[PDB]
Amino acid sequence: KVHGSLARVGKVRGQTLKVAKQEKKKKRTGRAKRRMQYNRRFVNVVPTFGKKKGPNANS
Amino acid sequence: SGALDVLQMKEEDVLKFLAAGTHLGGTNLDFQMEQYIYKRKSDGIYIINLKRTWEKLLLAARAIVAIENPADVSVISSRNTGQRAVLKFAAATGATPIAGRFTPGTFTNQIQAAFREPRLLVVTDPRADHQPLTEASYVNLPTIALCNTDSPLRYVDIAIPCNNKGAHSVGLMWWMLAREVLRMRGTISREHPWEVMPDLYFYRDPEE
Amino acid sequence: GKAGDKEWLPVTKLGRLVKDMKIKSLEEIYLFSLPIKESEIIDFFLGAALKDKVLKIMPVQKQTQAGQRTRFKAFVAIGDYNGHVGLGMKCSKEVATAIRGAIILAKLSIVPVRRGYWGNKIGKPHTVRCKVTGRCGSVLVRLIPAPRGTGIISAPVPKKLLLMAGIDDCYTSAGGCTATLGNFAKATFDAISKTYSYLTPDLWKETVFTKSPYQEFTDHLVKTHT
Amino acid sequence: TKKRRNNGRAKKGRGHVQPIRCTNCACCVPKDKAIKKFVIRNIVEAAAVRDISEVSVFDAYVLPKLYVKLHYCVSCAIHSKVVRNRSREARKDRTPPPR
Amino acid sequence: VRRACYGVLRFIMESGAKGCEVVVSGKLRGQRAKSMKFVDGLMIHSGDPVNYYVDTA
Amino acid sequence: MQSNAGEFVDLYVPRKCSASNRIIGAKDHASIPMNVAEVDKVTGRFNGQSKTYAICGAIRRMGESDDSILRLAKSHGIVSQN
Amino acid sequence: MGRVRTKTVKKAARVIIEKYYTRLGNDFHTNKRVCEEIAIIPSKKLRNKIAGYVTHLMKRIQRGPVRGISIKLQEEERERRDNYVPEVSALDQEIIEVDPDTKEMLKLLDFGSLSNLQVTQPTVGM
Amino acid sequence: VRMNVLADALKSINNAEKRGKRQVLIRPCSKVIVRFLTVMMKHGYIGEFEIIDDHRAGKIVVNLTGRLNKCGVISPRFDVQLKDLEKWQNNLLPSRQFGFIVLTTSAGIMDHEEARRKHTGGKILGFFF
Amino acid sequence: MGKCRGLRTARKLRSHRRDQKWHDKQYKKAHLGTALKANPFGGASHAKGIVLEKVGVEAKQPNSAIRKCVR
RNA sequence: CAGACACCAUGGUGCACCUGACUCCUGAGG
RNA sequence: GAAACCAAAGUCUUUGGGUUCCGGGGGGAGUAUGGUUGCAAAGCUGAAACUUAAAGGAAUUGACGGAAGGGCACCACCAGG
RNA sequence: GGGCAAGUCUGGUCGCAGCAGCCGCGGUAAUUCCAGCUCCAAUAGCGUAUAUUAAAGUUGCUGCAGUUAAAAAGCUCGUA
Repeated sequence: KVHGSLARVGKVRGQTLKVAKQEKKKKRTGRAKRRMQYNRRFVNVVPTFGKKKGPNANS
Repeated sequence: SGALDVLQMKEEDVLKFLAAGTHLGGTNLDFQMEQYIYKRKSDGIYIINLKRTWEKLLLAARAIVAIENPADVSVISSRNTGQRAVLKFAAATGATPIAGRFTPGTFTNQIQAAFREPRLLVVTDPRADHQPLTEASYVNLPTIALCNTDSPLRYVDIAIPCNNKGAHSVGLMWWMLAREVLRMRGTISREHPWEVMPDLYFYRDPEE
Repeated sequence: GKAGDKEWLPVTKLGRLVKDMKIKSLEEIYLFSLPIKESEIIDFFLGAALKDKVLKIMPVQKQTQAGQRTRFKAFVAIGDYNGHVGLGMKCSKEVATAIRGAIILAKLSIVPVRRGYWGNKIGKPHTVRCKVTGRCGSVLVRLIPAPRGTGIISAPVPKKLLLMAGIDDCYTSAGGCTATLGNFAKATFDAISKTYSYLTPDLWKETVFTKSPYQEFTDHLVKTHT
Repeated sequence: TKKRRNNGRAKKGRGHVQPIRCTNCACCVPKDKAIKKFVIRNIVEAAAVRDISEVSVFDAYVLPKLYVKLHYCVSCAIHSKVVRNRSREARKDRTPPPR
Repeated sequence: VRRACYGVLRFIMESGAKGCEVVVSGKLRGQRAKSMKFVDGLMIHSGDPVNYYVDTA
Repeated sequence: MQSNAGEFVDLYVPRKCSASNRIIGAKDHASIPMNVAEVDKVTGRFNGQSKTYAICGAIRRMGESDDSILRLAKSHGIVSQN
Repeated sequence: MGRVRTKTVKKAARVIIEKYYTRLGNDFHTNKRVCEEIAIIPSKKLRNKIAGYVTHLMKRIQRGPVRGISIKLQEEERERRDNYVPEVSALDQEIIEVDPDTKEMLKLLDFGSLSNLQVTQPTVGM
Repeated sequence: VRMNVLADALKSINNAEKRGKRQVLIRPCSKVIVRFLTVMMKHGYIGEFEIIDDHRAGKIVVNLTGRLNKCGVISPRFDVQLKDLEKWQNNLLPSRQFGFIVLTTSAGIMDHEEARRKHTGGKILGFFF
Repeated sequence: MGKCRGLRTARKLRSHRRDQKWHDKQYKKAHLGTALKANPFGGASHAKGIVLEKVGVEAKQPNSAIRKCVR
């Protein structure tokens, strides 16, 4: 409405803490990474296994 | 055409026509039947032109001919007066007969308790056989029909002027049709008229 | 595992002629302008290179006497990439059933779409010969031919239909309601079919008409009935 | 949209009309946008008449009728079932119940 | 759910049945309950012959 | 529908009409012709060789067709009592 | 009031009547036994309702064919009876009064006949 | 009353053609109507016409054919300098392979193909295809 | 449709379109300069100010939260 | 048709939910 | 034509006979303000801030009516216990 | 989460903190939050605010709508 009183702030962040996995490997740079996506998806393992499936899907 | 003198009519027909009360028509003005009319009787009623009735009947008959199986022309009447009429036609010519109720869907309906395969429909009044007339134009079938001056002309290809309601009018036209198709292709042959009388057709006529 | 099957049941002259191979293509049937009431005819002449795209799976409903009721309405489009396409709508109790029926309906309705050129005349048709418009519910889609290498410039739903149609190059403008998708596909379907309905001066030259396959094959098609 | 084509009875080819009144509800309503009802009825009805015909002497005369031209307004005419609700298809007919 | 139901339903019908029905009831998708009927053929619920003619599990 | 000097584009060539000069398109309903048998004349008895007229959806729904067929048939012959 | 016949009874009755016409009587008791011979009916109450309706039908039937049901032999008999000849067609009817325009129809077909003239009290038929 | 005469004639033919009707009575009859009909006739879009002569203004009976799909009128007329002809032709005709835009040029009422060769523009009357 | 289209009617079309343009809400607010006068953006894109006070705002339904704004 | 025709106000809420691939697999033989 | 409807609300993407008038989401509002006409009551011209993703039309299906024709039951009434 | 490309994620919270152009999430088994992990898109660039343009036939010259959705002056004469 209009009100005036702040109450609670950063409540969720006050009990969630971050952590890190570091690296086995670097996250790839430019041209090499762009090429890598096309090879990893298609020329491998030429696709014949599975269907209707995402790159991060649990379906 | 055919052998040719009796296909320009003859007195025998003109007597049968007058007797059966073909000649009288409706009192509704026309725009599609108008050409056919000979002259108008005083204070309404149209006198159909027997010359026109002939030519159309022959063109109709000819279309049934050039089919080597006469079964795939469905003769249709739902009128009482023409139930006996079509039954005799089917015996004679070899038509597949539909007397009494049509029962909707026999040229339509994949799942049905009856199906008929025609190629040409002959109708006795398309305002009583309206169900076949509508059904036929959903499945690409030509329809000849016996039409007066107040019958629908939509989805009718070839009309035959005639009263074609009640009495001996419906009977006689079935008799003359059967006679005509048998001339070209039958066993009357040589374009000369039938030895069967029109009285075998007509209505039942209440039996004493 | 699972495997399909096929069976032929004729109730009409046309089914018998197709299986006997006195008709070798749908084009003959289309020319004579006779209905197709058997899916098997389309399957027999083609049955390969037929892609079925479900355009939407959207549910609708009506209120029953006690609480709600709901059902699935499916739109399926079918077509080869050689100038033949169909559209079929079916509504059934479940999603799967609605699509299954829709496919059968889509096949049955298959219609030729004429393919022409922008201005060219050599190297085989890439578009349409005439601009064709179709309306559905106040949506109007206008297809305009486009030259080679332009590609299909259309919204996703009409573009898919055009692709199957064999129109690889097209300009479109659609006006009206854009929220409605069943209408949009239907209007494009009206437009593509209209190409045959246009009379071009290249199509003026006249013909002596069919004597009907029913009449000519009459004797052949006595099997137990004509 | 129009729920009655003639609006309860038309007034076309006429630019205005005078109002009539109701004969039992007295309320102003147009004359040809309201129900008009002829009432022809015997003077001695179906009631009185049975003893009036037997008791009469020196008489030979067929019974008089009372003639009154009633006018009803819409709200009263629906209510007491002079007219009553009907199908929307049936509305397109000008054909009324026979007398 | 639908794949499992269709396969079993189709197999039981194929064996020879006048008809059959499979119902899956309970919760799905969190906190709402649902039922589905996957039916084929003829089924009755009429009088005493139901007990005789139909086997249930 | 030709392209170039007379290359064939096209899926098929449709039927035409002469009762209104309008094509029968593409799978349409109420589109059928009408084979009238010829008779050889003089000795009677049907000999071939059909006269065919093409009837379109349009004419039939506008209730023209009856008159049209007669005009078409008469103009090219032949029926007795013309 | 209650226990009006159901479809199951009537269908069976039509069946039986057509194909066993000569065997069937008009008496409940004998017909009940005939229904055991010519059919398998899994209840006596059902068989009784069938048998019962079949007697009622036979009674109506033996006055000629009746509504909603026909027997093949009776259909043949009616067919043969109707050979009826009500004209022979023209009577002859030659040279009688005809309408003045029907007259010109005969006239220009090389006949003519006597014909009606004059109009008095139109509208005609009124 | 009539502020264009082309527009009435063109509609009249099209409405006849829809029916299958093979006659019209167009009027008031003018020089431009005659000229438009002849060019139209030559390409086969309509059949032959016959001008009946009266001292009113004349009346023409056109026997038409269904080889036409639409004869439109560009009312009010616009100037065309042979570099708006191209714009019109893509816009309002279904292809560049057929159909004519018919204009009036100082070298006569002519189809736009002939106009292009002459390189004489003028005022656009209408089109057909 | 409903417009004039003679051979001299340029002036009438030119002015009629201009007159009707003003009706539209999106057009009018911007062209009358209303947007600048009422709201501080329109004629600027970013703007810096001094904080007057910190406000808690007990957000109007739907959605139950304290939104929390500054003035 | 052509007997009688009366006061009566107020009141709240959520989850209806979306994909195709026939085995009890027979399991002496196979 | 979205339909209801409609021989015009037809001859509109195949878009164009002539001319005129009015509208540009819904509310604020025919309100504010200035002018004008009126003796008066009133009439005409006619804003904004702000508010908000629905306001609205039509048809469809349900539910409900102290709207109209109906039926059926001692969980309803009747006659009564 | 949808439009929208890519989580029927794992922990944490539980109509709280926040998210949210818009539609809407979060009231305990949150695929919208807060972190982590994974994946996507563009890639030495990318996000954001704002003016304007396109899409928009939502200003309709080309090319609008006005029976009922926003919209024919009460009606006629009549000069520009």
